[PDB]
Amino acid sequence: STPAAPLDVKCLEANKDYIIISWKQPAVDGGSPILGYFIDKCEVGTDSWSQCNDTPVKFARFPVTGLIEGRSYIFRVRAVNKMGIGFPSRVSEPVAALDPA
Repeated sequence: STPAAPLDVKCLEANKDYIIISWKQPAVDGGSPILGYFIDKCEVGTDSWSQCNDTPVKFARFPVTGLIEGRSYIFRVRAVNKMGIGFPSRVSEPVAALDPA
């Protein structure tokens, strides 16, 4: 079948121009090897989800761009294989687009 949801979506680094996020791979691939992942972002006061990357990324890190300085976002990740796209991960903690210090 399709894969399981990825786990533990965390923020590695936050900046006003980009936010780097990571995740762990789902506990079940459903019989087919995983082909990649799709990352989605959402502004905290809104319910608008948008896909961040055009093609699936193979590994556990991704830099998100297209942000507005000062706004906060939450993120989710979806795994995919030849059978299809699985359920998304649990949403991450909110992260603000601001330079450190």
